[PDB]
Amino acid sequence: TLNGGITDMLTELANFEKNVSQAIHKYNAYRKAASVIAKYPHKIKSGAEAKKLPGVGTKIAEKIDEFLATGKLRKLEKIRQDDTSSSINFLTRVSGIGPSAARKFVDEGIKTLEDLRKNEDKLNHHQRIGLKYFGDFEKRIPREEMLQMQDIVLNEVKKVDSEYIATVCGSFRRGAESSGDMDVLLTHPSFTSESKLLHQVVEQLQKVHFITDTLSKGETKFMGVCQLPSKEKEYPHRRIDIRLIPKDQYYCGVLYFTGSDIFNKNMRAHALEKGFTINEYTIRPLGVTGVAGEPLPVDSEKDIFDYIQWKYREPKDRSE
DNA sequence: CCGACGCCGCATCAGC
DNA sequence: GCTGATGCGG
DNA sequence: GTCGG
Ligand code: NA
Repeated sequence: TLNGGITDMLTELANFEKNVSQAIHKYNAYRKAASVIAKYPHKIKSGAEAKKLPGVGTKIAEKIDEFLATGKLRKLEKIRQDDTSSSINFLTRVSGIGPSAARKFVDEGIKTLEDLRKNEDKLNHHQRIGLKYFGDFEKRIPREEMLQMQDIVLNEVKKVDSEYIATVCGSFRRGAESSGDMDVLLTHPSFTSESKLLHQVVEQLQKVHFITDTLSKGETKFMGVCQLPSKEKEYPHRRIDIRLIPKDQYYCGVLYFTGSDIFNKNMRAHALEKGFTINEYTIRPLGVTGVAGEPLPVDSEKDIFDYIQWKYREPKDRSE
């Protein structure tokens, strides 16, 4: 892209803030700067030019000046070569190893996947699965495979109980040509906010050998691993989440987990101006002093659009 | 100057 | 044994 | 690190 040197620099800085410095708000600051620069339709000539963008401040402008003048950043060159920092940063690519775990491992001399393989007893269940599928989890999922995955999920859900409703959300629902994982939202008329269901669906997908491993599982959220059946070479293992949501909150949930994140904030902003508060679960009216009323009945995504006097937006048009 | 920056389900640890 | 905190993912 | 009350 037009400013890929800069945006790669900022993303690498973001990762070290999150994984080594444990400074999550600086991680997000660098990511926001990388995003606003990525959308800038000109090749940046100076830090001052970039500082005019929201999310780029004095320090990032200085780094851009150093990068444009010299082609590198001294601080990033240094931490790249740092054995301890580079190893901590790397180990967080294992699902289940966060900044805390990565630091503890490197402190005791465990720095590579091979060290992890030699030290299984030090890994919890999630981390063992993350190590097992390290390469597969970093591959993207082509839309054609997402469609084949959706076929299986919708068929098996309906087989368990034809009154379930299931919706694959995420960027797939907005029409993306590839995905990072699969996000399934599930509800059933017997399950309301006022009124088992998840277990039966997980069990059925395990019985037909679609779900292969479980990272976590409770009464309303499943996180695990699945794999399309092989004809041929085998398909990569993929991350799949399944969320059970009360029926009266289902379409707020589908809206939220379809996104995009940008579209979500724009819709929430607009709802506020019309006197409503929308979150993942509900839409509620706000009184004249800002007191939220009871959740309003929502029986489709369009009900939410109708409340705030927006024309219905198709998922494919929810990029912003 | 200084606090916000999203929040929650699940696994697991720290502590009683 | 239970309760609450933390880590983690997203 | 950046923004803004
Ligand atoms: Na700044």
